[PDB]
Amino acid sequence: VVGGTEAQRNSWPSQISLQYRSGSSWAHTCGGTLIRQNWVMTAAHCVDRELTFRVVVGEHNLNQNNGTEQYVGVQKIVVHPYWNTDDVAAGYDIALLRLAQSVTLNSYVQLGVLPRAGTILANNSPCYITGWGLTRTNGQLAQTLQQAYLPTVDYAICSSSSYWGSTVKNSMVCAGGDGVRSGCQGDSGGPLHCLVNGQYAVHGVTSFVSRLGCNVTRKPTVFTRVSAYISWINNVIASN
Ligand SMILES: [Ca+2]
Repeated sequence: VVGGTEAQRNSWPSQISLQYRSGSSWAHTCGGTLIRQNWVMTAAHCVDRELTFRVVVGEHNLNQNNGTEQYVGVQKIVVHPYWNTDDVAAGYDIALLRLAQSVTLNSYVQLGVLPRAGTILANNSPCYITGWGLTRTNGQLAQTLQQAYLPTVDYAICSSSSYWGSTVKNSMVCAGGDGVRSGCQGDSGGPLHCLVNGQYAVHGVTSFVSRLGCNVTRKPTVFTRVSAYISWINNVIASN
């Protein structure tokens, strides 16, 4: 997250870190949202590589013992069947991970609340992106979980020519674009939390930014629109 502030430890308890085994250690690669005690919602593109993955819940600082973490292997990966790795702009950047064990809920570990199916946010709705991704374009991952206030940019504006044009689909949510604050590599798969009727819900799964850089004016961060996938999500969890 570029232009973020450090999140309080208990603000976003559905945020997870998706990590892959790298030698004798584990490397953060993406965010995710805990949606059942044994299912995480993330981005399809985060799990294209043939890696060994684990999820960490109750995580705050990737580089130090927080006293709150639970580490769990990934037992099954269900990518949206329409996803195509060579075409992020087509959409469908969403995947569910069934965890090998059910995690224990507490102040640091809670299920993310999802929007009702089809819900579209009005332009300029208040949302926060969270994650441990790069804190600058071509920078380094965050140690501590970061948040950045990224108001939505509606489909009409976002798909206009000076924004993302044809690249953005109505199955996506755009947010930010101010040239200062944005997601960045390593935030993919994580939540966009938006305040609606007094309650935060996870409206986006972080998907992409500009090839030109993370924080680029009129290139808001782009997210898979969670509310486009409620039936798909329910179908997967019920069949698995
Ligand atoms: Ca930690």
